[PDB]
Parts: sequence; structure tokens; C-alpha cells
Amino acid sequence: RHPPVVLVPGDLGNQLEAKLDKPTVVHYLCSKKTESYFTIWLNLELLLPVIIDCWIDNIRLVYNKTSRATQFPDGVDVRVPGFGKTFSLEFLDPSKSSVGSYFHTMVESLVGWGYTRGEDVRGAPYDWRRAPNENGPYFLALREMIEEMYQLYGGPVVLVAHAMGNMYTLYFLQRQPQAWKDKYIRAFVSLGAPWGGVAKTLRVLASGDNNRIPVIGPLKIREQQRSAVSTSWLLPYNYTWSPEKVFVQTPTINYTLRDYRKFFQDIGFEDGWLMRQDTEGLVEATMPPGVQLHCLYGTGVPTPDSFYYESFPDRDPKICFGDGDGTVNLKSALQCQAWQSRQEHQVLLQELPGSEHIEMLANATTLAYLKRVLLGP
Ligand SMILES: *[C@@H]1O[C@H](CO)[C@@H](O)[C@H](O)[C@H]1NC(C)=O
Ligand SMILES: *[C@@H]1O[C@H](CO)[C@@H](O)[C@H](O)[C@H]1NC(C)=O
Ligand SMILES: *[C@@H]1O[C@H](CO)[C@@H](O)[C@H](O)[C@H]1NC(C)=O
Ligand SMILES: *[C@@H]1O[C@H](CO)[C@@H](O)[C@H](O)[C@H]1NC(C)=O
Repeated sequence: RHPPVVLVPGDLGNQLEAKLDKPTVVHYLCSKKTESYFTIWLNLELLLPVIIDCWIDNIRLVYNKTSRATQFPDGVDVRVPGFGKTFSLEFLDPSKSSVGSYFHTMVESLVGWGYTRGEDVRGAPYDWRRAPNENGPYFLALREMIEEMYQLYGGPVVLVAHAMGNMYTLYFLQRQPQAWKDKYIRAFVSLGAPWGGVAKTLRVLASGDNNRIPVIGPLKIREQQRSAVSTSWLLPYNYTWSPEKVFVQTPTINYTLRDYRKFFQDIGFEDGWLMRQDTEGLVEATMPPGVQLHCLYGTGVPTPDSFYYESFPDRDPKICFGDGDGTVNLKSALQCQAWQSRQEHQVLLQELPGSEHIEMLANATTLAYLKRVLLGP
């Protein structure tokens, strides 16, 4: 009898749905109203050039300087479907196209080992545009789901998290009493955790990143990417990187992680600084989760490290690459080492050489490791 499993996805890592009754639109071809919720991520037909402005106008967040919190635009609601199920993390596109295949391979493996979707394997999707401080209801639901699974399946749960989901999970665990964790959590499997931030966030905020949707212009998509609090939350931290490391070079000025205030001024996005101040303290840099932890990190994949702009910030930069999994810098991934001596439960590090950030979820070596955690040797 295997332990129950909860899957926690990363940024862009689950479906999102929206419903509209807007006072105004950015152009005539945008819908003001929808009769039902529709899939806003991932739905390829919404990301065509004509209609991308409509999508941006609906999926952007509004930052309120007074409340220091985000809001949806007027007349837009966004929901997270499939909480407690797996469909919305298995496939990002409900057409089930391979372009959106995310947790599917892993869930198929779990089911082959005797798990049942929605029962002893459940997903914990969330609004990944936000940081954990504005996802309180999610954490309550997660705690309840874990307790339910413990009761139903007769033992403590294994959390398996990918990318930013790891930081969501750490935030959650840092806030639960040790006695609760000792009873209800069997282990935490961390895949590709950006503990110390990722360097590519600088380029995203400055000049946009359209690599996920290449037919769209980077300056257009930048509007949405800046609006997501999670982007500013994952700027490089000084517990991983040197305060003297230059992340952005231009012909006249450098930006290090001690220069974020100037950076946000200079790219014309002052709200980003406020978001960073709101979020930089959320995850305690050094406090370990207090559960058995398996830290899996990819290496040997060129990963954005720093950027040179000939023209700043409205032209794409030249990119300098360092080590990591293609998205998460190796330095960020390695914050676990420090936790080894700071908690009693074991912290196991596992290098995955040549394993790319998303591919690691469907990789046979990753799955073999998970099998050993769940089923024994
Ligand atoms: C910002 O929040 C304050 C207090 O909650 C509220 O008075 C105001 O309506 C908000 N501003 C916007 C533009 O929604
Ligand atoms: C590390 O980061 C924070 C600022 O957000 C601060 O508490 C601490 O003093 C910093 N240390 C530096 C810049 O050396
Ligand atoms: C910016 O970076 C370069 C090193 O790349 C350094 O010489 C220069 O002094 C830095 N800017 C400031 C204000 O120190
Ligand atoms: C899976 O990960 C291993 C290391 O863990 C890596 O060497 C291998 O190339 C990966 N598989 C694929 C298909 O890339």
C-alpha cells in the first residue's frame, strides 16, 4: 500500500478559466461579456495576433498601491479548475495536445503503479499569477485535502512539487506546526526549485519573453508578464547570489540585485518595486521545511544568467548563459545544502545531469527516483 500523493505545479502549470462582464474593451474585436467560464490558459486560439490584446486585457493583474494587493480587471473573474483532480495539471491545453503535456506522463506512471486519479493522487493547482500571500484559500484547501487523504488512505502524504510550486509548498510548510507535519507529511519531493530566484526574470520584466508563444511580440506580452506578482517575487535573492553580480548591462549602467529600485524606475514599472517589497520576505530564506526532503535539480543545460542591452529596455538583449536546467540557475537550486544541518529530518540532494526544467517531469530517471520514494527499494 503506497502513500497518497499531492502534486503542486509551477508557474503556467495549471489551467485557468475566466468569465467576463466588462465595462469596456481595448478594441472592437474583444468580447465584453461571456455567458460561461472559458479556458484562458492554455488556449491557443486566444493567442493569435488579432486577439492577443483581448487576452492580455483579461489575464493581466491590476496592482493597487493603497491596499498593496492585486485585483482582477473590472468585470473579470478568474478561477482555478480541477482542485483535487489531475486533469488541469496533466494537460495545460484541454485539447490535450502534446504542447501542453505537463504532469501527464508522471500521472500515467503513478496510475500504472496502482494510484487512482482524484483519490490517492490529487492535484493542487492555484492562481500562479499571484504570490502565496494572496492565495490563502488555496492553502486552507490544501491542508484539508491532505488531512482527508491521510484519513482515507491510512498514512502520511508525499508532496511532489515542480518549479515555483516548491516555493508555494515551502511557504505552506513553514506555516504549519511541526506536530502537524510529523503526522501528515511523509516526504517532500522537490523538482527544479527556484529557491533563490531565477535570473531570467530581469529580462522578462525589462523587455518581455515570448519564448513560450513566439508568434507574439515580446513588448506586447511583457505587459502581462509584468502584471503577474510571481515574476517580481522570483527576482534573484542575496542569499544565493552575490550583491555585486551584474544581471543587466547597458552601455551606460549596470544593474545588480542591490539596484532593483532603480531598475524598476528605469524600465518604467514602479509597481514592480512595490510588488517585490510585498513578497521578498514571504519565504524564510533559511528555515527548512521540517520534513524529509528530496531535492532534485537539473544541470548541464544552458540557463540565462545575465543580459546585455544595446538599447534598453525596448529591444531584446544578448544573453549570457550559466549552469542549471534551462530556467532555474544552478545556484538557486542549491539552497537545500544549507538546510541539511538545520533540520533533523533527512535532506537528500539528487543531481539530474542533462535534465531540462519541464522535461524532468516525464523523464524515466525522475520517475525511477519517485518510485523508490513511494514504493521502497
Ligand atoms: C485600492 O484599494 C482601496 C482600499 O481597499 C480602495 O479604496 C480602492 O478602491 C482601490 N483602488 C482601485 C483602483 O481599485
Ligand atoms: C539581503 O536582502 C535584504 C533586503 O531585501 C536585507 O534584509 C539584507 O540586509 C540584505 N543583505 C545585503 C544587501 O547585503
Ligand atoms: C556597473 O558595472 C561595472 C562592472 O561591470 C562597474 O565598473 C560600474 O562601476 C558599475 N556601476 C556602478 C554605479 O557602480
Ligand atoms: C533524463 O535525465 C537524465 C539525468 O537524470 C539525463 O541524463 C537524460 O538525458 C534525461 N532524458 C532525456 C530524454 O533527456
